Amino acid sequence: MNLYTVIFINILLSLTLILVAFWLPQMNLYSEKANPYECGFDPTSSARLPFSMKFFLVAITFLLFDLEIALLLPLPWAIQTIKTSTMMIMAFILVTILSLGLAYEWTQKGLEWTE
Amino acid sequence: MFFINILTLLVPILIAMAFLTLVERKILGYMQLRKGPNIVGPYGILQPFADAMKLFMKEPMRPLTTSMSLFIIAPTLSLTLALSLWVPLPMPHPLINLNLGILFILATSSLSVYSILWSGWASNSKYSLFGALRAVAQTISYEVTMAIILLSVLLMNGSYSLQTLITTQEHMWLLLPAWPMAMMWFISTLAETNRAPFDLTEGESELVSGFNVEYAAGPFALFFMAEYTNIILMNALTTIIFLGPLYYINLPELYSTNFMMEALLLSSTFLWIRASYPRFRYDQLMHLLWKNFLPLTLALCMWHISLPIFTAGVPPYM
Amino acid sequence: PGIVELPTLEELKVEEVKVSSAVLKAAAHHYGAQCDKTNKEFMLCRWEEKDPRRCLKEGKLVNGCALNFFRQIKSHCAEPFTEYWTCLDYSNMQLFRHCRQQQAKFDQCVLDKL
Amino acid sequence: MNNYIFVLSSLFLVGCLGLALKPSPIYGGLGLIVSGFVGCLMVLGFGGSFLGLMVFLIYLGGMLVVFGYTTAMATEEYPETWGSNWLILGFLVLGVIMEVFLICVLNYYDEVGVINLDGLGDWLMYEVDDVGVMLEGGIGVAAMYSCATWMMVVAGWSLFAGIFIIIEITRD
Amino acid sequence: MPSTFFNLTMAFSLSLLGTLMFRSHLMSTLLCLEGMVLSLFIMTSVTSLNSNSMSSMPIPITILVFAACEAAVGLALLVKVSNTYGTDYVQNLNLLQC
Amino acid sequence: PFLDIQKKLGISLDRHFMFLSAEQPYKNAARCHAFEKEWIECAHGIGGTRAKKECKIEFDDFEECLLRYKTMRRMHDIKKQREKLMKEGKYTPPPHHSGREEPRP
Amino acid sequence: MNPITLAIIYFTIFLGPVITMSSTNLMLMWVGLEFSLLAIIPMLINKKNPRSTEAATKYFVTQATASMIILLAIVLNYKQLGTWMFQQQTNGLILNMTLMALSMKLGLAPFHFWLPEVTQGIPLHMGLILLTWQKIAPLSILIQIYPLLNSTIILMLAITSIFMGAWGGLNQTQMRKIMAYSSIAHMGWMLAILPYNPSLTLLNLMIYIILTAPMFMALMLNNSMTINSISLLWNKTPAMLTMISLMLLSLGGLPPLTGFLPKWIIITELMKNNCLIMATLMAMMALLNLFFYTRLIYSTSLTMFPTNNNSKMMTHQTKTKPNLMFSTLAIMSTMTLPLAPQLIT
Amino acid sequence: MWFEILPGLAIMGVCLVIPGVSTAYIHKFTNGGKEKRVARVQYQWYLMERDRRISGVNRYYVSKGLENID
Amino acid sequence: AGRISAFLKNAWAKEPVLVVSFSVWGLAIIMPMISPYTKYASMINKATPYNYPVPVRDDGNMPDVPSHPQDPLGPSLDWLKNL
Amino acid sequence: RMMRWNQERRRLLIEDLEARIALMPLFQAEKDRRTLQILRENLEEEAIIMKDVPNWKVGESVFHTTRWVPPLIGEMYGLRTKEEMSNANFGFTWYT
Ligand SMILES: CCCCCCCCCCCCCCCCCC(=O)OC[C@H](COP(=O)([O-])OCC[N+](C)(C)C)OC(=O)CCCCCCCCCCCCCCCCC
Ligand SMILES: CCCCCCCCCCCCCCCCCC(=O)OC[C@H](COP(=O)(O)OCCN)OC(=O)CCCCCCCCCCCCCCCCC
Repeated sequence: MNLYTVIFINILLSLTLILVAFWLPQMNLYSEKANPYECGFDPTSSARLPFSMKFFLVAITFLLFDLEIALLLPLPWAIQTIKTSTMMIMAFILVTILSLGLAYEWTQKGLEWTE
Repeated sequence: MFFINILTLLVPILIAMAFLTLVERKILGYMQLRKGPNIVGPYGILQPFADAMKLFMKEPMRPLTTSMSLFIIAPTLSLTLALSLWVPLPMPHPLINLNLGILFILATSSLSVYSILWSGWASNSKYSLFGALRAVAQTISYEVTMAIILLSVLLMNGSYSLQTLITTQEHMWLLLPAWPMAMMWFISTLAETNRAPFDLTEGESELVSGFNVEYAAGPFALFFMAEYTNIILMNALTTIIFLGPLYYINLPELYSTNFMMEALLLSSTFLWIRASYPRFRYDQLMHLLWKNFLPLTLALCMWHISLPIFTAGVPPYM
Repeated sequence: PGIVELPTLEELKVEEVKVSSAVLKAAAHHYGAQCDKTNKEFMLCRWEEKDPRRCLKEGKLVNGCALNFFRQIKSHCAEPFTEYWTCLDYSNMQLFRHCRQQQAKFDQCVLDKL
Repeated sequence: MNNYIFVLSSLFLVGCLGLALKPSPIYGGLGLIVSGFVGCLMVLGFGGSFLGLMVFLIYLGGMLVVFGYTTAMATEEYPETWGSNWLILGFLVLGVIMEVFLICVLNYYDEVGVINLDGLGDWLMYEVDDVGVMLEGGIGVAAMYSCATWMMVVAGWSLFAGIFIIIEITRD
Repeated sequence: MPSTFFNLTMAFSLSLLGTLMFRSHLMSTLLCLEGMVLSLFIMTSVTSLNSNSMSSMPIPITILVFAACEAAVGLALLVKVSNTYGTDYVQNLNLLQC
Repeated sequence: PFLDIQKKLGISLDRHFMFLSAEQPYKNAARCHAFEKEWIECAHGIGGTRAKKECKIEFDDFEECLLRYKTMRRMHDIKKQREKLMKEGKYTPPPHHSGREEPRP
Repeated sequence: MNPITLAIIYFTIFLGPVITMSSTNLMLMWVGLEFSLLAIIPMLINKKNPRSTEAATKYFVTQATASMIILLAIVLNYKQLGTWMFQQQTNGLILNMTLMALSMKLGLAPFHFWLPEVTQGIPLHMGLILLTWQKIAPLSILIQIYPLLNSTIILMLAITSIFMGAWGGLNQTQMRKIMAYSSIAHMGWMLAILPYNPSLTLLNLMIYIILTAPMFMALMLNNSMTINSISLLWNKTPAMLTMISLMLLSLGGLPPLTGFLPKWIIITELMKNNCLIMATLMAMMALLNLFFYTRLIYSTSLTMFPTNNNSKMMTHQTKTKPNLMFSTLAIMSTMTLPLAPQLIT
Repeated sequence: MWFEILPGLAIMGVCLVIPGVSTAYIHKFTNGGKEKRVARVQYQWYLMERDRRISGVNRYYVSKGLENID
Repeated sequence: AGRISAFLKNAWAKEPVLVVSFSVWGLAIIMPMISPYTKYASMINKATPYNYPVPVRDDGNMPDVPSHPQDPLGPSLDWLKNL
Repeated sequence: RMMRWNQERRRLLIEDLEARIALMPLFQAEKDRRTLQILRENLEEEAIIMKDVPNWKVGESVFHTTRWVPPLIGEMYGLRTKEEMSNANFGFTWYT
């Protein structure tokens, strides 16, 4: 209840700040005021156009690695087990497999950016 | 009384953020052979209030191409997540005592990244799009490396709570057993907080202003407050995790004082680093965090899996 | 199906120990050493007969043994135990490691007496 | 404080409704982030925090990569939100109305079936160990390291083979 | 719990309906798949927490792992589709009828 | 399973967590452990058809424990009758159900 | 593909159905299905053409949707019964969703619309790997829950599978599409005999696999993707026309080929269970299947289509392509009818 | 000189020592001279609820010693 | 070999991060197999009493289990106390 | 230093768990006595409320077996106040 209360207090504080920031100062807006910024000239094309991504393979690898992190995260409770040999072997296997995948991608130039 | 506790946490953190802006100006000036603000107020101490009042009495921008809903939503989201990340820290007693404190920290940090991304996409500008994509790459690299670092450190600690970290560092800092991952955690906090050399989203020289290049006045103030509150936050988290302040049951004021001194030292180190170094290129940041930090982090994670097993120093559950 | 048979409030009436958790944790080890047989009988009956209604006599015996234990402590070792459970009650976890001088004095009292 | 879980479930249903209605993938990822946060809150209310925080972190990373991808290649000049089309907004409000109508129908006609408003907030936590240590939800996921090593190895091989698979697909 | 489980089942039904009713965006289809995944995770997690099945608590994490591998492969295929056509349009992915 | 490699080799890759009454971490019994144990003990060795025909009592008890449909119906009937009696005013709650009572440890 | 990734991908392709068949847990059967799908996608898209990209995309989204429905059925069963197996009293809705999702994974009508399109645009060896190996694990899952399934929905799926397979094979000229509609019809037969006797499902599956493998090998000899391409086979490999004709007639179910045996024993078991109308309709649509097989035989073997001038140079060159395992499978799929009591159990 | 930074540093130091010290004092004041009880497990929560029932004032922090035992 | 040592020195000079990572990986692999405290971790985790010790019914036939906790019989933790 | 301090922490945790074990029989006896009392007063209230409802057995079990079934939170707090029900449901989770 207390955490929910303080989250709501933060929400109310930030909403109050942005509300007073939008309703306190004098408004004077026209077309050139609200045109988008392109260092003084008109934009040649819209910014909603496709914008090429040179680290897409690294992003997919980040998805897989983040799930490897999710697998590795119950370790502070796993170290309390009776059969610590099995836990230690399984954790070693998991981290070694993750490292081998990273090494294979590094060898196959997947970490390098395209073009 | 709990609302009074909320006030006496939130308001001093905001004043410390504003005087962090002032102290950044002063420290950067004195490292740049100049003085920094000493006119506005006695020793410049009214300069942050002047800046805040000017920004909140300047009109905001509502561009025609801009998605208004996400443009409004992003800065208030950023400030709320900054204060939410501040809420569970123990000094030595947290306002909100959690079991999975660092998991809460990680989730709230990633949501702050989303605030940056939605600001950059909503402000329909090419420099904002550049800032958003650079934020994506940056958070990919530091997210994976920082997650493994924190996993190894808490494997040494034994639980996800932070009073447990105080009890762990009752006798000795974790800097001595875990100083390489302390260095990697410090660099990860720099990249998380978007401080130089890893800022790359408010790119002053490469871009114009990056993700907040279309933001003006009030929402820009909200973004700046969120960022500098995150600076004090991540340095406070670093000194709680690694440089354990002296904790005594009879008096917690010594812990609060030692925590304050170490957090101030780490924040001043952040300003010192911004003065000292030139900015990374954002592909070099990813190459660094994926080719140097990550293999060593995996090796040290395996080492900290092995270490309590062969030393019989498995930490307690509670 | 058939109706459930559970005892009445008169059968469930007992002299409860109106004793706080810090007090119980202060007296924990000596309560586990002195009143061990009755407590183990109650746990044996509970883990053999899964029905809690088959062990009310053993539960009342456990409460009686705890009451006798605390009455003996109050009779002989009141003040060191009082300051011991107070110093335990100060801590949020009631950690034993924070109060060791009071523990030592209470242990000395319950060693020279009783 | 009784209908809190039901309010969360309704918000999750609304977020999944928006995701089904398919706006521009930026707004789709936003709705999926909100749905993931709501599901994290639901798991938090029902029990252990670890599963909710885990799915929250996983979906934060996933929708980050999705946001990068939809700015890369799955974008258009005028991105489509829920309010840009009259048909999509009409389907949204019609789905909300249909949800309200269906929960009212299950409240009245079906009595105690799947939804009971009088019984709401009474059957959230069935049985809990009142006294007990080692009860939190992360301990089972930790027991995957010991009790289900087959589960551990199939998950690890899935990630390893997935690395090889994505390299070969994007090899070009 | 039963009202919550019914709402989660309806959320899965809506996400499956979105997956089965295509629009122009394959990325939106993949997002509907991920919504189905999220509904499955929440159902499994609340079932395990309600029944206190700590032995079955690794199952939702396994679901997340394999579903994230699915999403990763879907993103790679979307990369190939965009390299072929310039967009992720399922109307462009149609030339296998003959 | 379609192939019985686990039974031939004697290993248990997944056979030890197939139900609620299986192996549990730190001996934390799941809900309806006794009911599921009774159902499996009844159904073992007689086949699926005879298990469905003859262990219907054990299966129904296990299902009622797991889903608590009849418990919900009974509690709803009790509360509906109580609120009807409150509406016609010929019933008052006792103090211990209305918030003020004598607590016991 | 370097041998490291070849070993990883092929081992995971092998491991998927093996885990599915050996798994007691429904979740482990599901992750075996995930293994099979994820591992087989890169070899589908391995040629990196637009058709291969479209085929991989369609296959991915179809199998992902069907696997999500499977996971829904598994989670709903776990909610209802607390276990990880459809034991005896799981809900009929759950079982029907399981059947429907597994039929979409298998590729039988009316969920069959992707299978000729996915089979087109991929290389012949990947079509073989798909149409033989990818159906074993879903069939194993269906076989494990055979007494629980709904005979009405299964028979409807089977009869529409055989009808649509017969009509599609009648229309198509592309060899991969012809083999895909053949797969749809034979999967219809297997599903039809599934609730009554899964031993006959396994028998028909094995007969279909040992008939489909050498037909795909003979296509792989010259990369003949078309009726005309297989029609000029007399100039390229004249020694294979008889075995092509015999294998196509065995696929048609003509006695005394051993491919008549699965249809014969499935019809016999259906007659034992009194589904004469379904058996007769399935047999007539099998006659239609035999018609498009016979048209294929007319094109490739009994007549002689005109050849090209460069086929002289192809006859100048020598080949070592037909492997040792081709003739064994061709003979065992052609001349094994007298061993029918041994082939059945 | 370099000591002109010290006013802003001192303001930051006071604003950083206020939250922790105030939180500790508020916990002590609201729990009656004792630290706020941490219930990280169901056993500790059950102890807190038992103390709340035992106290008779619906406050767990009102501890009862040997004065309740004859 | 001399060339192996030269390659190792070149790797240590130019790419020391990978050398440190591989060395730490090897040390984490081989260290639990040679340490004498490795069994002690499993024994400590076994000795940690998360669950209640359910008493057994004494039929007079097992003499090894203690009748009282303060008895010489049973698994004492003197090794942990002196560890 | 971390090895030595973690071993000391393990000994302290074992001491705390032994204190819990020593206190557990009294807590179990009090808990089942309180649960039986709550079930008894709920049964008496059910007898008072539904005495006029036809074909209703007061205290009828929903299980064919006659062994003990531990009551749910909804069973033992259904007829009490909503604040007490919310305390029983979300009390430990929402106490931070
Ligand atoms: C919080 C605690 C304090 C933390 C430190 C705070 C103070 C210092 C701050 C300095 C300013 C940092 C500003 C940003 C700098 C960014 C650049 C950067 O750091 O790049 C990283 C650089 C990168 O170097 P690089 O990029 O120049 O190297 C070139 C690499 N290639 C060619 C591949 C591109 O260094 C590292 O990555 C090292 C990380 C730390 C390693 C620590 C290892 C310690 C020893 C381990 C054990 C060894 C023995 C093993 C056992 C043997 C047994 C026989
Ligand atoms: C501008 C819009 C912004 C939208 C996003 C808002 C983000 C908020 C800040 C980030 C939140 C990240 C996710 C946090 C989830 C909860 C984390 C957690 O671990 O909570 C558990 C904790 C107690 O659990 P535990 O630690 O186990 O303790 C038990 C014994 N003490 O505590 C609990 O169990 C309490 C459970 C509730 C905690 C979350 C409360 C959220 C309140 C709603 C916020 C949004 C409101 C809607 C929008 C308003 C209008 C904009």
